[PDB]
Amino acid sequence: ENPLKRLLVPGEEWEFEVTAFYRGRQVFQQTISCPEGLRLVGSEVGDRTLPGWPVTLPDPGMSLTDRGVMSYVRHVLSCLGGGLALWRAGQWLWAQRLGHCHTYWAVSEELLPNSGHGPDGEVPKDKEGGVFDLGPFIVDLITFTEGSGRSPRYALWFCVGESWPQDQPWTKRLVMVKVVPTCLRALVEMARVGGASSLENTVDLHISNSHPLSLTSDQYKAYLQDLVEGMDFQ
Amino acid sequence: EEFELLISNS
Repeated sequence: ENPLKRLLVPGEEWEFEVTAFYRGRQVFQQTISCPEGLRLVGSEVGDRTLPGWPVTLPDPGMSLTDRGVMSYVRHVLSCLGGGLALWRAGQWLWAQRLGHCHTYWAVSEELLPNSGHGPDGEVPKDKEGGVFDLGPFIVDLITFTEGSGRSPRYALWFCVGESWPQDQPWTKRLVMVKVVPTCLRALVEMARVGGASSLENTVDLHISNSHPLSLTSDQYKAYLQDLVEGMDFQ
Repeated sequence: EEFELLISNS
């Protein structure tokens, strides 16, 4: 069968890598696998009946050093309330704002949140909003393996409590959070090493109850095509 | 700096 289809099995858990930046400085990183997805919080803890594994963004610390902008960070964190939920259902990633901080998002490069022609949207409150569709990603990944397109983007970036930094250095923003579904990072890496030859390379999908796959470039491309045939497109 | 926070009320 097609081992890549495990990505879309109802009940399957993806691993998400969450990395937080205060003023362009990495302050936190955690990898989460949970049937409920994840929920970014500032530790106003907090309603435990809220959905999602709570991912606590750290207090900036009480140093005199940098006290000004860090007090702004602390204020934003203190207003996160219920926070920012992110979870998977089907071929989609969904987000929802459960607290008071307006949050904007984009699917971007690993290292650069904003370029990017502005944000892809604002995370909604009181209902879920789709932030990522695996379907077009796989189509673009197939194109990538054929030499005909760019590396497909999979890094979700959230700007918390401020406008999206369009045409501004992203490092000026108080609270920026990157979430990478690590299966997608692995799929892109696997595509890059595929053209090395027709020997076998290993790809670790980083999903629940899954084993590292050893595949030839042909096998991999074949599985991607089969995977995309069973996915939903409008 | 100048920070325009986008935080709603209760």
